Amino acid sequence: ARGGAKVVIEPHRHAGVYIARGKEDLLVTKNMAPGESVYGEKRISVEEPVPPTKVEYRVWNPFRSKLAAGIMGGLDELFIAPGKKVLYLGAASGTSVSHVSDVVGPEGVVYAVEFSHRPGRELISMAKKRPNIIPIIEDARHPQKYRMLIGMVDCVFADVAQPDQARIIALNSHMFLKDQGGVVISIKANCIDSTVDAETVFAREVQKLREERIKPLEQLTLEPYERDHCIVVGRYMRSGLK
Amino acid sequence: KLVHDVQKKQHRERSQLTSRSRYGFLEKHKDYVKRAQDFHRKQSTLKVLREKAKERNPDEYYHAMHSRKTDAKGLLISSRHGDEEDESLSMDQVKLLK
Amino acid sequence: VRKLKHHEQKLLKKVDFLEWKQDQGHRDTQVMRTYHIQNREDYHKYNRICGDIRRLANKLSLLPPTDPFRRKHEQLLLDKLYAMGVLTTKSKISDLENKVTVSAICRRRLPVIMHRLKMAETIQDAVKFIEQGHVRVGPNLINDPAYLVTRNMEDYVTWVDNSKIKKTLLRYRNQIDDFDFS
Amino acid sequence: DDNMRREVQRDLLLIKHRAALDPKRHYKKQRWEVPERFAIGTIIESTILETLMGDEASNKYFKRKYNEIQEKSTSGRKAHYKKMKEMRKKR
Amino acid sequence: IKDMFSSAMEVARFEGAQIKTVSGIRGEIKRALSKPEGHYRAAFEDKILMSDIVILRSW
Amino acid sequence: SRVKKRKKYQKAQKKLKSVRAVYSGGQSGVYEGEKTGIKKGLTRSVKFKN
Amino acid sequence: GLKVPKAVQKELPFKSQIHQMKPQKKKTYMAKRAVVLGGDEKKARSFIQKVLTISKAKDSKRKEQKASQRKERLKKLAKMEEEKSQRDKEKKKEYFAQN
Amino acid sequence: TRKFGLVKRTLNTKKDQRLKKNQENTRNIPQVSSALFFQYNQAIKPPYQVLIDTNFINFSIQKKVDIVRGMMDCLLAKCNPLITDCVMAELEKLGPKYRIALKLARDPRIKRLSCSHKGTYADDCLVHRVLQHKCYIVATNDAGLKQRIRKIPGIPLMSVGGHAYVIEKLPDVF
Ligand SMILES: [Zn+2]
Repeated sequence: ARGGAKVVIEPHRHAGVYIARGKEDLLVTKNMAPGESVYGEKRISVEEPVPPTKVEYRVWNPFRSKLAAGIMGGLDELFIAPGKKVLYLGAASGTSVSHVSDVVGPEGVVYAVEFSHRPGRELISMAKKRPNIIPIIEDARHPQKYRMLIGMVDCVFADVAQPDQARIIALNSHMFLKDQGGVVISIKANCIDSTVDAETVFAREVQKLREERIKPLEQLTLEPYERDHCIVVGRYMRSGLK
Repeated sequence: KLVHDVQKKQHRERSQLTSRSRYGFLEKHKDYVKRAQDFHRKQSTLKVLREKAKERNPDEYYHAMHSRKTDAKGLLISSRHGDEEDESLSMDQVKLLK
Repeated sequence: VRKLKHHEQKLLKKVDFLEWKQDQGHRDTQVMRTYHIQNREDYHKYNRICGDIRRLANKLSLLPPTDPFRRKHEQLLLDKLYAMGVLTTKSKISDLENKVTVSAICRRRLPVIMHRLKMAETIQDAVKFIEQGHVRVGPNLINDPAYLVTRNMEDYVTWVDNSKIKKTLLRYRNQIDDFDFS
Repeated sequence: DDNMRREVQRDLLLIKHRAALDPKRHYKKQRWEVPERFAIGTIIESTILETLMGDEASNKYFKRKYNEIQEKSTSGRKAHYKKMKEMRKKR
Repeated sequence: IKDMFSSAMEVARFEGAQIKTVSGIRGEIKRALSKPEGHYRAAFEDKILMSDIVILRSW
Repeated sequence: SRVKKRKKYQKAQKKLKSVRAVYSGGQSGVYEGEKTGIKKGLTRSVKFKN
Repeated sequence: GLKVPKAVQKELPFKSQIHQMKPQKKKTYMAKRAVVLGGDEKKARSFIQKVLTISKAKDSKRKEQKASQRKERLKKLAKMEEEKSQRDKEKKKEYFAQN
Repeated sequence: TRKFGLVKRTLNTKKDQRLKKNQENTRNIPQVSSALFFQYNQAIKPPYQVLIDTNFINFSIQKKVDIVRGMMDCLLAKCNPLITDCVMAELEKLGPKYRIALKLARDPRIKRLSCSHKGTYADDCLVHRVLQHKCYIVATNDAGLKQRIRKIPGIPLMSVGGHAYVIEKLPDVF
């Protein structure tokens, strides 16, 4: 865990994700724009053969990103992929969306969506080194406003902490999401309902998703990293939900 | 169940006569039972192995009777280097290796 | 043909080109492979005999049990069907209908016996040595692969003398003797 | 490739058996077969075999823990066989 | 087995006796060995060691 | 008895770290990843059966 | 180890002849040729043989630890099997006492 | 130079792919819930959300208790009882001589929550809504369902007996 030690990189079971099997293990995705770490996390470099070109790998901090623990807790099918489009919601900064850009690679795009201007201003300046990120600074509750800017995305990601979280995904899953392409909700128990319990909200937000024709495949809890969350990988059936 | 802690006390084991210390380590019962198992684990894999001598059927032909050879005493020889490729260096290989 | 669809399926619930009830599970092929027998009609040339055992077993079961004909007559027959060696044991009288199978009579074949006596390595390779002419029964060498061998005659199969395959065996034990011209 | 193998082969063999490198770590139980594709690299902000033996605390640990297994594997075998034949013969 | 019985006549008062050892194997003592005065042949059930100490129970 | 209640719960809180991976603290250090290691094939995730 | 008598070892069938490599005495050219890197590599070849000794024995002790608790667990398991055996006999009297 | 041991080429059955029967040719360990203790289930606090069988309704009528008013007597706290969509599909399927139960099932204080199944069978609709969350509190009186849930840790089962209802795996009985 220092700047000296040399680490073996190995491809994860999920595509586009890489494991840094050292004396301890690390979660790692290949930096599309080398030479810069976007929030100061410690990054790995290798060389690949003309002299060998430099390929830089960036660590994927679990405690920063709610997506990050679900990989490192173990999901069967993460619908984000190195070719697929992916819609992102609530990317305050490049804490996690710069990671999701690097795992979809230079082919696929990622649509960063967040309402606030000052975190959105930082999201602009990062989006001009990563060509995949096209950032949208409209509110996520009103998807008809940015309807011109996004077309047929393959998996949405949901990091909103607004308590109307099921309705803010249904209006983004019906209108933008390509059918049969998954939905990765990230439910936070405190920000939806503080009165009722942690587990009730998980049983309430799944049943709200099943009203919107999303059959949720699996549910992870991501407990050792973050306290009291869930990420629920859905699939947008729309047709044969049974 | 219904037994004191003194009734389950201990019974230690005694040692070799110190006059007889030349023939070291008196064997108790549980050191004989390691000896008579692994003699019967030798005869039972030897009486079997002698049973195959009685029934050799000396018309048997397996096709690997060309790579194996046999010493003149009668038991076969297998090479130290083992592989098919580490046999013996050719003169062109020695001319390079020197 | 096509891996026909679900609505194609229900109209064609019964059609199949490869597997028929007439064809009877392809049992005849399935045991032709396990014993490697040359011509196809060889199976049903045995399975006519192996059926004819059971038809004599059946009518000899329809005689009353305390009949000194019937008690004499199948024990007369199990003497022969054990000497020929198609059936493993002589004790059971109902081996004669249950254990008399073609795969029982098709493993007193010569190449199976050369694989049982560990002569050749596999069972195809024994057919390869019979057809080339390396094996013999007593005086005369045998050349049909499909030679039935009596359990009594099962003693006498050897490699044919001065052969190039009985010469190689004796070189492995370093025990050739060319006064025999082995 | 089959070049640069030795500083790589020592490194991967020190990761397949990484449970033994420090008696306080105790990783998860996994097998770690050598993968088909990999790329050894360093951490930007001395290979791990060269890194580890430069330590003194680990290098004093293995010399103790190797002599302490090899005090056990020797114990019955043939030095103990010759000593028992020695004391019968000596007097 | 040596130095359990003093004379070759003393063994003959005791032959057929169910001798046992420390190791737990049984046996019997059969004939008084002659040419030394004390010893005797005894058939056990398995190969006795040299390191082993035979004991004959008595009352 | 108030010690055996204490030394049971303090003993039965070690087991809770071994059955599941209970939350602890947060991340107060500097380091990012995991010490014990990653597995590729675990998938410790409750799958919604039909 | 067991040492087969050679008169048994000679008339064995070909499938089972025991492979016993004789030791080599006349020094091979290759064993007079090959280079052994000394000095720094010796400190990094002693060490790998010193790590793999530890990880083989740490496995074969913990693997023995399971089969020690395997033996204890099946004794506890068969005791639960015996109670479900005898009490299942008692129900099928108290059932058929009605019948 | 023709090969030896030639045989008529014929159809493999154990190996060929054109046959119908031969056409056919990541572990998963579900985490025990972050709510759950050893058996205590430290998350469930009032109000509760309770699933209901067909059988719990039928023996509720014979024992003269309200659902909502009668559950609060056993449970002592507020509860929101909710019949799933599979269970209502059973109550209709029971037919004419159970229709007074079907009236009492559709009551606007009795909630309904849908499910995504291909079936009517609610005995296994219900356990599957229980393993995946463990916030619910099953109200059954089926014999086989009780045995199906008493093996599940930390799920308060609830049955009807005599006068009022009874709970089993609640630690907070009173
Ligand atoms: Zn249902």
